[PDB]
Order: sequence, then C-alpha cells, then structure tokens
Amino acid sequence: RYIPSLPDRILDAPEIRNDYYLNLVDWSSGNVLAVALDNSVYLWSASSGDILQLLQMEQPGEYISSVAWIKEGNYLAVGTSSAEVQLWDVQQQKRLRNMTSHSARVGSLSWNSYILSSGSRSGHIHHHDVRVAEHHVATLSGHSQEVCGLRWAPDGRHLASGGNDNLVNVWPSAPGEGGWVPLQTFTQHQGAVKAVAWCPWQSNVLATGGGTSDRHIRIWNVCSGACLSAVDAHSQVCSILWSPHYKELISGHGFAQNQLVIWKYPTMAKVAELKGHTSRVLSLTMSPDGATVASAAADETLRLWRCFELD
Amino acid sequence: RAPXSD
Repeated sequence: RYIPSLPDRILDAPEIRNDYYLNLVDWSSGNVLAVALDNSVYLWSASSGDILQLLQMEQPGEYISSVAWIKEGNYLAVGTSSAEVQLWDVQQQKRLRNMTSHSARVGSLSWNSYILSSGSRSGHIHHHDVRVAEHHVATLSGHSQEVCGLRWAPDGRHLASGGNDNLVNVWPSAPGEGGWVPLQTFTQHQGAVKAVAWCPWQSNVLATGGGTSDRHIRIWNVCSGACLSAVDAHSQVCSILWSPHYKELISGHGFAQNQLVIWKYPTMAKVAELKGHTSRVLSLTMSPDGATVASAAADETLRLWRCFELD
Repeated sequence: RAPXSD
C-alpha cells in the first residue's frame, strides 16, 4: 500500500524537553493536539491551525512532565515536575484542580472514564477520581524506579505500566477483596519500558517496547502471560501505537536513524520507515480518526504523518 | 520562533 515519505505538517516545538521518560504530547478526541514545551502547554487545533498557550508553570524550575486528554476531550490532565496533577478545562481555559498526592514528578498519565491514573518518578501509581474532593482513591506500588509508560486498556479491564526498573506490570481494574497486586509482571525487557499500547481489537493483547539496552517490541496475551512475539527494532523504542483500521503497529526510535517504523500485524513484518527527524523521537500520538501520527522529537519539531490514509 | 508554527 502507498505510505507518504513526507509528513503532512511540521510544527516547531522550541524548548521541548529532551527527557526520554516524559509523555509530552497527546491528541484529543476533539482533534486538538496538546504539546508540552518546557514550562508551557500549547494547544493546536488540527482543523483550523489555531494555537493557544493554555498555561505556563508559575514558579522557577518547574516544567511539564506529562499531558493526557480525558476521553471526551474537554479536560486535559497535566503532570508537573513539582509532583502535581493539574486538571484543566480547555473550553473555559482554566485550572479546575491542582491534585497533590505524589512525592516526585508525574511523567505518565492515563484515563479510564473519570479515573485518571498518574505515574511518578517515585515508582508509585495513583488513581484519582477527578470529580471528588478526596481525589486520591488508590495507590499501586509495583515499580522501584520511574513509571514512564501507563495505559489503560480500551475496555477498562486492565491497566499496563512500564518503568525505568525494566518491568511491565498489568494491573486489574479493581482491587476486589484482595490488595492492589499485579495480574502479570513481565521482566523480559532488559531496559526502560516507555512504550505501552493495547490492541484496539483484542481485549487482552498488549505491545511494549524497551529502551536502548533492550531495543525490542514484545507482544503479550495478558490473560495467559504468553509472549506472542519479540522483535528487535535495533534502537530504543520510545512509543508504540496501533492503527485502529489497518491491523498495523507504528513505533518511534532513536539512534541511529531516528525513524518511525510501521509493522504489519500479526506477522510483525516491517511495512515502511518514516525518516526525517534529525534527533531521537520522544513520543507518538494518534489523531482521533486514526489517519495521522504526530511524532515529537529532540530536534524541536512535531512531524504529523498521514501514514494511515489516502483520502 | 513561534511555538507550534509551520
């Protein structure tokens, strides 16, 4: 199939933090990209090109460490270096909450309806019920180093977390009568696991990717614990996304090519490589229609690739 | 350098 070798757009990302563990971009269901540039968050409306500086941190030294849109796209969660999880209403352009519970920077976030899960450099994961005063409703402690990857499954039955301790944990949706204990703990990656993504059409299928010392994409069945595939990408794997229409996966990489790789699922055959970034890719996010992937890189650019469409 | 500009 025809995949364009050039991106559809190249947006300037001056002052983007070249820190592997941070999750600095997210594309809303309302077709708005949120991009964290140092101490500010900018919003770019894909349909009009309008840009808004939503917020800026108020104290010296503070920087944005994560962003994540709620499913409806009206609220943006913003994790900070000062261990806060802020909740912004982007229609009103105002901060609704400043949730403190963490002891260190909040580098990862994932929503499950009104529950927002936040992962910290401390190794802990907190569940926040953003609708209520006592927001901190659970603590999940299965990592000894920074939680850099965090993703609820689309059906809300599992939460996956990846850490700088080379572990992947698969958590249940509720503690039940027991405690918050992982259903699965995968130790096979030999490097940090920032890339965590669930298969949109298969409830229990998860893809994870490891850092420079690992370089592999692994596919798992979280019910059986099976590792269905382990593929060497020859570079750190910062992010993985699944196409919800083509039965393909896309991954972002660093040294030496700083490319995105498209893979055919389930064969894991390499379909294409998107080249152009001149420094390592930091994060990927996908448009709500599934057609475009935005890659944020250390070269201070956001490249938007229309790699899953012909129109 | 305007942020997010083309």
